[PDB]
Amino acid sequence: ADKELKFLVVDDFSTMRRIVRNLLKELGFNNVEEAEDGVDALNKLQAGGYGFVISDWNMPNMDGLELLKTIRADGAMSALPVLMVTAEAKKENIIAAAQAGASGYVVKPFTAATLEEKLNKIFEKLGM
Amino acid sequence: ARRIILSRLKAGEVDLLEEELGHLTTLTDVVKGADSLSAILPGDIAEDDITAVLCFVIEADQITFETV
Ligand SMILES: [Mn+2]
Repeated sequence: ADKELKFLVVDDFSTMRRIVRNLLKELGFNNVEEAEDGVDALNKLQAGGYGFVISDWNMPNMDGLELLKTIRADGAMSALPVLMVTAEAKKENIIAAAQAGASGYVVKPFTAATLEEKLNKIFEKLGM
Repeated sequence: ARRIILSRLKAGEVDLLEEELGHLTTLTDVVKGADSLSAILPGDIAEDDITAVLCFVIEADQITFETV
């Protein structure tokens, strides 16, 4: 996967947003932008040129499931890879993620090795 | 009840997929083969939902469902 691939980290808490960014840097990814919620994310995606979205589940205005759904139904970024970050491997939440078209899900707190595993499975799965 | 069968799994995938199945339902008669995993599903979860979940890891063609 191209190391200058552009990431968008979406979370309502600035600390988690920073953690994820540092983790992506530990993995050799430095082209990263942040967003505070679903709405803010859709707005930033408009700029285009994004190759990856990592998003949290719980957020005001627009949560992660809704952001994912909007991404998928958007004919111009419809195939953009999206990794859902969740605080619990909850049965009902994992199905929703799967059916909504998520590229995968990861339970926080997560490690850098876990993230790499998650990224590679998605890259591999999409021939990246 | 019904039977699920998972094939051509790589190293680690048997445990990983057993756990993944855990989060979604209660499995009985679990059989952990070297690169395969089979089990009896209670029926409380729609099969399509399962496929969608396991596909976070494997491919659909590696998943099969059948009556016991
Ligand atoms: Mn949150």
